Amino acid sequence: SAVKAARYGKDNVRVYKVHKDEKTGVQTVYEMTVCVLLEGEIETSYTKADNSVIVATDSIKNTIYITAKQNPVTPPELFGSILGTHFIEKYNHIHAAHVNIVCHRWTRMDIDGKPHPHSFIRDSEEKRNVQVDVVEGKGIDIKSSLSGLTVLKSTNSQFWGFLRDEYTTLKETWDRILSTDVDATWQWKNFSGLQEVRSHVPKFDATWATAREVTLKTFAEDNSASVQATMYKMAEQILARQQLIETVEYSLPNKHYFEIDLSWHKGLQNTGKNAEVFAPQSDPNGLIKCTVGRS
Amino acid sequence: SAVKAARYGKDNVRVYKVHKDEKTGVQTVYEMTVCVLLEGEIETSYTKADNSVIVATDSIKNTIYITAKQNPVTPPELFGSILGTHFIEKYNHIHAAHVNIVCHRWTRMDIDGKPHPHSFIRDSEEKRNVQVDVVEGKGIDIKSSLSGLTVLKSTNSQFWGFLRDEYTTLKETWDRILSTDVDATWQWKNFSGLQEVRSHVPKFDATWATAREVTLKTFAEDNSASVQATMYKMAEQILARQQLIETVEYSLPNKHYFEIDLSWHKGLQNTGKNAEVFAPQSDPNGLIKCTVGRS
Amino acid sequence: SAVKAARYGKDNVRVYKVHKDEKTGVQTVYEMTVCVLLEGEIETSYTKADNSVIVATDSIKNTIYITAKQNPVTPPELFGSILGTHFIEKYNHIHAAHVNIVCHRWTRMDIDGKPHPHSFIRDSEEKRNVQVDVVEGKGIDIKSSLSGLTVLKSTNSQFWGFLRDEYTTLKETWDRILSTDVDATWQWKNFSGLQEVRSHVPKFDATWATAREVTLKTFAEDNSASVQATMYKMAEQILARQQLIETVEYSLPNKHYFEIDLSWHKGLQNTGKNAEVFAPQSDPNGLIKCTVGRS
Amino acid sequence: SAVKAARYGKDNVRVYKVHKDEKTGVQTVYEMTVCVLLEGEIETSYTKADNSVIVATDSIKNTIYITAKQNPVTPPELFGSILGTHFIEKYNHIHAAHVNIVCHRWTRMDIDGKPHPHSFIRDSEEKRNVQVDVVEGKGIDIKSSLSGLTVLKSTNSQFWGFLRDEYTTLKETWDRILSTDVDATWQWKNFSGLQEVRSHVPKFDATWATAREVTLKTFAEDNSASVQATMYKMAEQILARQQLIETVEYSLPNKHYFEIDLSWHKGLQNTGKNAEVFAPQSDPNGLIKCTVGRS
Ligand SMILES: O=c1[nH]c(=O)c2nn[nH]c2[nH]1
Ligand SMILES: O=c1[nH]c(=O)c2nn[nH]c2[nH]1
Ligand SMILES: O=c1[nH]c(=O)c2nn[nH]c2[nH]1
Ligand SMILES: O=c1[nH]c(=O)c2nn[nH]c2[nH]1
Ligand code: NA
Ligand code: NA
Ligand code: NA
Ligand code: NA
Repeated sequence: SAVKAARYGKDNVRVYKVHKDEKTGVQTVYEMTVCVLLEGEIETSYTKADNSVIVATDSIKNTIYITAKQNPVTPPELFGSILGTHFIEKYNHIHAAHVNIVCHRWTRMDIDGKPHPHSFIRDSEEKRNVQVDVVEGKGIDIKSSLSGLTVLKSTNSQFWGFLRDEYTTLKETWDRILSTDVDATWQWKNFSGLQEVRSHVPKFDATWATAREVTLKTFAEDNSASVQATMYKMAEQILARQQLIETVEYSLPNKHYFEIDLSWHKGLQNTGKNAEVFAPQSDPNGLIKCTVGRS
Repeated sequence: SAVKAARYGKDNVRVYKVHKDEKTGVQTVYEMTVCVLLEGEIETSYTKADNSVIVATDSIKNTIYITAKQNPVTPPELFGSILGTHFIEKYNHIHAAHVNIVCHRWTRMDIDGKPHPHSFIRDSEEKRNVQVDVVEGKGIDIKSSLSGLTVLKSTNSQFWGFLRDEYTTLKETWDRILSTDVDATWQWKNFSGLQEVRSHVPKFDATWATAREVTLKTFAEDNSASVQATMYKMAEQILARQQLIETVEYSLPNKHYFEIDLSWHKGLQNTGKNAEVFAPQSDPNGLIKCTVGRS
Repeated sequence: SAVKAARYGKDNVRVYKVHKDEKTGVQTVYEMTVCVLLEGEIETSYTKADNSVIVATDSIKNTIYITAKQNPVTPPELFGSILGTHFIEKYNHIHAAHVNIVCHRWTRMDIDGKPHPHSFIRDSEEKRNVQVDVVEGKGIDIKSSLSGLTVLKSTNSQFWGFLRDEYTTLKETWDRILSTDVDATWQWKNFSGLQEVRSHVPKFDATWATAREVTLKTFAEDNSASVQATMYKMAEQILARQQLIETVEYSLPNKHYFEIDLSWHKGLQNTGKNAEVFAPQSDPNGLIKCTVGRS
Repeated sequence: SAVKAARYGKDNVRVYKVHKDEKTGVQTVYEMTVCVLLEGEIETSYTKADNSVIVATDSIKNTIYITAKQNPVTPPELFGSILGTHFIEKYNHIHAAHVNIVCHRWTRMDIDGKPHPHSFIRDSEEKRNVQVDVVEGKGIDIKSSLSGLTVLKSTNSQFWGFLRDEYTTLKETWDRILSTDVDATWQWKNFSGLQEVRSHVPKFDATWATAREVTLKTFAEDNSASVQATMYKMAEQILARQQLIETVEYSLPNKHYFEIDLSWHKGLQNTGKNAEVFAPQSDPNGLIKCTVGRS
């Protein structure tokens, strides 16, 4: 037998950092969960019980805290690139670092219509994520994403003209509820190293904001022919607005809300144009994915 | 042996309702999860296999949908009271109904600075809940609550002057992070029946909004001596602003963020006044509760 | 305003303990999650910011570890009683301690048909729990429970003869699937203090085992007329077998498995006697509860 | 812009099937959660709102139930292959089907030392899974796995001789607790189609059982030098026992249990050889992975 692939590291490292503006008194908080996995010439730890090649996962944890202490933690694309680069430069036998970061929302509170200097609210479980792969000699590959954005529209969604055969019971519809949890990922062109990532720093926050805005606007405004058609329109616009993105991927559950026929009860009318009360379905769910790239 | 207490019903009934303004075209959605448990002269279903006394839990489910079709679902205090009253009036042998409702947030989207007619976002997992107990001959008892409101302040929290003995290792502090998930419940004076609940309908939304606002403002502005002291100030203000509330209960986890001593690494200073990077602790957590009533 | 009720303490304290038999080399592990909440003359911490009355929740955490170090942790009824008694005896102004313990399964592995000295498996998420309330001058009240025991029988369950009215659509049935997650609690007669709890130590494990066995046997063997009727038979037997129990409470979800009519597809027969494939329903669910005591 | 990749289908389809032996009266239940995603010439549904190419996800759901009605559902490797093959044969424009199945445990109850004909228990959340990719013209690729197997050993684990530098604080140890949740996947050689999968049917259950047994025995018996070294021994043995497996992958969290120094309290000794009470850590956790193949 032989080791074909191996990676190891520390997962679920929770980190909080505060920045204190000494002039204005304003404080800003960041909280993240970080995973770092390393690859390299480490096969002998598996095959010969040779621990000399192992950077202990506990040391990886320490490194994450030290790196957060000494560097900015935002945008997460930059922090992940610094962290990944550290490992491949520091350790001769480590040749790739894989860094995943999940950013948790801490939104500044408005009290009496003014922004509070040091109090925050978690407004929603929506996350901003990054995956950074730093590979010695092959640069830095960054995938950025948003996830956990849950939306619903109560009309202006249709689904008709699909294939009908002996397996089909679904009725065509010209008016339905559409609800989904949005997972959207944009993949950056490969960067040659940390200098290049630093040169593009302002684009990271701006592109996240654009991706979010395009998603929300398109969802709200599209008279949707299907999840497939609407998601394609989103990806198209993101690619048009940021030339440094190579691909955009969307993965969307279709969370069903079923009509409830109440006509058995005193002829109560609750279907089609008369539908007011629906039963949200926890499962099953449609799952629709697409990756869109440049011509 | 004897049946000392018994209740039964349907849990986790998900309900969505849409309202369509025909004039303006604006649509408004409500989504809830409902539980209804009944009590009454039902002992023989347990002791003698006498199903004749059982209103099937499936029928309870149907009733919830029918009641939602025929009545407003907001404020949830009113809907729960209508639903509970139904069971005790319809069935001679049922003498109490216990209705729990969890309201899920669907917040209207703003697209280009204007409110969208039919698109919504789940902004946070914060819930608005009610527990309504309708007891034949004893009226309607309503407890209203908010839960899942997660906040953090990065300074202006202290904790010193606590009991120190041979079990104590905790250092006194004059500056710490305070973070919690807020669960707050206000209990209404008993209502004589549905007419009285209807007469107070405008107070329900207003008091929820007041409870939320008082919680957020007090948390943000109090130079907190302890969780205990800050939560008491919240409850005091709510009771002052709504005379129809008898008690306010808060249950608050104290979610710890620990300093990380990095001095072992090149004398790096990250504690006390120099603390910038902290480790959020998933467990254990403080749990602090208080019920405040009138003198 | 006045403090009507208050309690505070530490939740989610995870504890592991190992016992090493020096003779045989056999090791036995216990893992628990513990919550301790205290009550007493602590109102001024809420109303006057007087921290002098507060035993810090961090000290409560330390106490749990120290108590585990110096005492047996099994049966959990004994450990909880020792822990609760500690607080009311040590601190003059603390008059009640509320201890909840959840015991996690670590079952000794059998390797090649022999019990391994030091390797364990988590066989199921079933828990054994205790709630111990130690109240100064009123003794020790103990509720013991099992929870998270999930069972299914594929036949020998019926449900017919229930009330039918204009809200009813459910068909009567003489053969259905019955599946539930069992939560069963037995409440001990009040104990005068720790000496009395110690005198009954062997009864705690034995009664847990009896409760489990009675639950499983009755579920498997009863030709069930309803969840109500079957659960009553369980509680009756437990009370008969242990005179020191005052009440038994069961809380049982009815997890529905629905027939799927496939007759629309080539006349495929999959209902009634021909039912083979079913759709488990995640929600809603029946919820049936009963508390049974002595005549 | 262009569609670079696309797949869509139905996730979280819960299925139960019962088999009734008419002779013996014995019933056997299977419960699974199924996901089917399709690929093919479906780009126009995204780019041109052309729904004519879409097999509705609701029809995919129907197909899963119909296929379960007409075929055995065990071993899951066979069921997944039948289900995937169906889609590529039935629909000319669909060229790949991706089927994921999670099998849930329903273990026959023993009542009074005999196997019950129709009552079952969920003994643990351990799952048996399959991923089947059926690609037109390229055969059937099957990955089988077990997951959610949680184990702990209280001694006979060591970790010393790892790299030490200015980032290292971890002490070497010759005796520690080792606990993990096992995720193990074995990948079968490519099969040419359903006939070939059918010819190997007996190997699927046998290899699952072997993988499980090897995992448990090796974990219990290895005087472990590291997670890396122990997991390699497991994978080596599985590959040796089943020639039709090409690779074995393990992904193992290292769930830490920390010593608690209690010496601050009356010189209490609870570290090194005197360690009895430990604090399980919910996070962070080590994560160690390896893929082992043939020389
Ligand atoms: O078994 C281990 N492997 C590792 O890589 C490691 N790192 N810290 N502790 C560890 N234990
Ligand atoms: O066992 C049951 N008890 C009930 O109360 C009920 N209601 N619907 N189905 C049911 N099954
Ligand atoms: O606000 C606090 N209240 C408490 O009771 C406590 N105990 N430890 N830390 C604490 N912080
Ligand atoms: O938008 C949709 N896309 C689909 O592929 C589908 N299938 N059923 N319903 C559907 N809705
Ligand atoms: Na390197
Ligand atoms: Na009545
Ligand atoms: Na006392
Ligand atoms: Na095909």
